[PDB]
Amino acid sequence: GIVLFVDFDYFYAQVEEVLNPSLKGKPVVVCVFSGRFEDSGAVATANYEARKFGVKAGIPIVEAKKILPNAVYLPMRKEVYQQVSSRIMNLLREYSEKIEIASIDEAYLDISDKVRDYREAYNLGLEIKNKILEKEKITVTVGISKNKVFAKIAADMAKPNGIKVIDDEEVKRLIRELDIADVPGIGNITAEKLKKLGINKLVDTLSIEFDKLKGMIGEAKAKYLISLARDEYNEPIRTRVRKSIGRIVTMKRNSRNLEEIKPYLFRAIEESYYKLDKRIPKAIHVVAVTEDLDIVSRGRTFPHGISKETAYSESVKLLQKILEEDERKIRRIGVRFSKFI
DNA sequence: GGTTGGATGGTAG
DNA sequence: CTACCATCCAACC
Ligand SMILES: [Ca+2]
Ligand SMILES: [Ca+2]
Repeated sequence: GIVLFVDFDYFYAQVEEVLNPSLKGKPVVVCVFSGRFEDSGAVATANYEARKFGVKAGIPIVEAKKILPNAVYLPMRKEVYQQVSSRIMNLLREYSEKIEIASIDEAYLDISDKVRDYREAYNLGLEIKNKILEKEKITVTVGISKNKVFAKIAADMAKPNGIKVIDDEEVKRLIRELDIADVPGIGNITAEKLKKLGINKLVDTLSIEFDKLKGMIGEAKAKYLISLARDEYNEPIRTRVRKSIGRIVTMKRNSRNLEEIKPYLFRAIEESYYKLDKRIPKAIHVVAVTEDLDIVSRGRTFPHGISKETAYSESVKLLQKILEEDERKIRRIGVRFSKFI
């Protein structure tokens, strides 16, 4: 009946500002340095000082630095970030046990058991915001509404250190006036594909045939946006189990030579097993990105869990199969584990 | 309809 | 960039 969603503001860039106060009120850019050349890699997150001028997540470093020399570029630290994140989800757990952790910086709380209306929800939302800022020193945004999507949207509306309630009549005006672009779970690839055809707002999805929408953007997205445009979305705050853990690393030059790829592949296995942590996958996949960024996978499922040395030995054979089947040089190599027990 | 195989495609931090 | 998931096109119990 009532959902409370929490989103950590510019999370990666914020931990850095808290750990290292020499940085605040300044542009701060968290990067992934691929490993190849100088500036090799992409922006992973950026504070709002860096974002006003187009330095945002996804873009390359050599484009961020030409759009802003100036700023503070920082190697990513997912361990450090994950530490803080685990602690914050633990606080949130005490306000309600029904919690959907959707990612390192997002969570959904169903509070239809703890409050009576939205007014009691807003009070609780400020309270959670205040405890987090006191214990961790992190500003967060809270969205409140009737289903998950509208709680997230409300947070998207309030973003930098904000709180927002989207009640019932506001939900209805949003269906007619909200762009498809601003819908959680709908990226710029889908938005602009629909944009071409005049599908601009959420209500427009109810003006088009289902197979026409399906044949354009696929199954889930078609039913998803249709539910929402009618107001028939209210799926439960379900727990999230990771389906797969894998690592990919970039070589310093393209190679079709078995013995030269091996060191990188083995370095992926080590870090991947690190991440599994007491989990035991029944299945494994090797991923190679070739010369012209083309993706090739071979994997294998087992009637038992895979030991660390079995992976070494099996991953070598899956890399062989790729090399006999594809005559192109490989540029990045990695492994994926799934079908846990 | 279920498992398992492999392919680009998409969303997000 | 990296991480993780989805979509689809396939064989076959
Ligand atoms: Ca987020
Ligand atoms: Ca299928």
